[PDB]
Amino acid sequence: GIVEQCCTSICSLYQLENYCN
Amino acid sequence: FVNQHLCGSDLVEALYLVCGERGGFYTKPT
Repeated sequence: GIVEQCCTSICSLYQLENYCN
Repeated sequence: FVNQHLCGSDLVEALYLVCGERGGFYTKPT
């Protein structure tokens, strides 16, 4: 889910902003 | 700030920093 998005690649703090959807 | 990694706590932690002030919630996993 979400761990496979940032834990696999270095996401930008802006990508996490979407994590709060 | 980018160029970092996470998982388990680091995730809910980093996720809690980007949505700390603004937002006003989390996600409610499981």
